[PDB]
Amino acid sequence: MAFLMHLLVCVFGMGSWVTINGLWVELPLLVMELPEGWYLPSYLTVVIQLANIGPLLVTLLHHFRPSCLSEVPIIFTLLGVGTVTCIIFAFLWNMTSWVLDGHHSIAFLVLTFFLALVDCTSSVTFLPFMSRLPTYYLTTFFVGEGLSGLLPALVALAQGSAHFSPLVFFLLLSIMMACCLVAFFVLQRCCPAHLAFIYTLVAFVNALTNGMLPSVQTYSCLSYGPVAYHLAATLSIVANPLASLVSMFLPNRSLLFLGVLSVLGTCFGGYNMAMAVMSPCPLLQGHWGGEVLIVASWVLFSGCLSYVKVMLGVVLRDLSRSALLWCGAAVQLGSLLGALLMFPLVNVLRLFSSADF
Ligand SMILES: Cc1cc2nc3c(=O)[nH]c(=O)nc-3n(C[C@H](O)[C@H](O)[C@H](O)CO)c2cc1C
Repeated sequence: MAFLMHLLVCVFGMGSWVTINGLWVELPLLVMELPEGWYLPSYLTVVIQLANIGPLLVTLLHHFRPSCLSEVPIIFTLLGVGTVTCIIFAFLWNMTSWVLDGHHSIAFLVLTFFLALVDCTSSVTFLPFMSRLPTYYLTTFFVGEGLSGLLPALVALAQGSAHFSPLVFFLLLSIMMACCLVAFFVLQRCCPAHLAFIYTLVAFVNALTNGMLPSVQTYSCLSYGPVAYHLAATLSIVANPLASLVSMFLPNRSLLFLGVLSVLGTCFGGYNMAMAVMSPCPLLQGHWGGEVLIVASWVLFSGCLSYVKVMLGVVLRDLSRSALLWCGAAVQLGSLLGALLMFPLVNVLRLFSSADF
């Protein structure tokens, strides 16, 4: 039974980022009933990226006293905390407290901090678990990783703003996390600059697609109405798996081609930001072609950058494994820098404008 190992490894690597993805795909309904509104992603990004205090601490504790380190209790802790945090988030998302002379969503923020801590720690505690398993089972891990975002997107596309309250969606999230919990129980029972270029490009691309452009998605997309934001978020989440699949069938390791596709994706990202900086009325506002243009632009941006990410990953993996470690390091540093750079632009100076429907 080598292939049952592959199915388990897929469904186990799937849950590595499924809670944050479910949250961000349900977000087109969580806004508009909370006090924050269009500012919420701007915090939700900096919070998720400050939650990188997790992997730093796990590495510190691995370096200080590796003897006490035990991996399976760590991962069971992570998965159980994920499940309970989802069951709680089902009930405590819309609760609002009166603090600091104003309404604020403290429960939402701290529970997002906990979910982001769990998923950020999974990133660094899930790879050295596959080092002891067979090497022939290492790839279907990546299939599960890629498809981490497909099923919440499909539940949302059946939901469709509603059809059923976010409570049932979050309970489904809890059930999926419970299934990942069950599955994990069985696994243990010339010039030097040529490399620096790839690290810098991964940092840049992840800063663009994790911290910067997600931080202003409301101003960019929601101006065309609710359905524009609905489809844009859901299909931008579906478009990363299929980008990975097309990468797996038709791969290219040449640096120039991946760089040029990066430039094309960055031009699409500039078009994504240019409409945000022009709310409440961007070009072709309240027009048929406008919504399809913005949805297609988000889909193409996300796809052409996810493909580049996966192919840089294949290059790095065929070089060595310290490559993958530093890949994770650069991904996290770039995401952090992007969120920190876009925070004082959006929030203090208030360059971006809101709208009424
Ligand atoms: C707001 C947000 C931030 C994310 N940040 C990261 C991240 O820092 N690192 C990561 O690997 N995936 C991140 N992801 C998820 C990533 O786009 C997708 O789940 C990939 O499947 C990750 O392997 C993030 C997703 C969202 C919605």
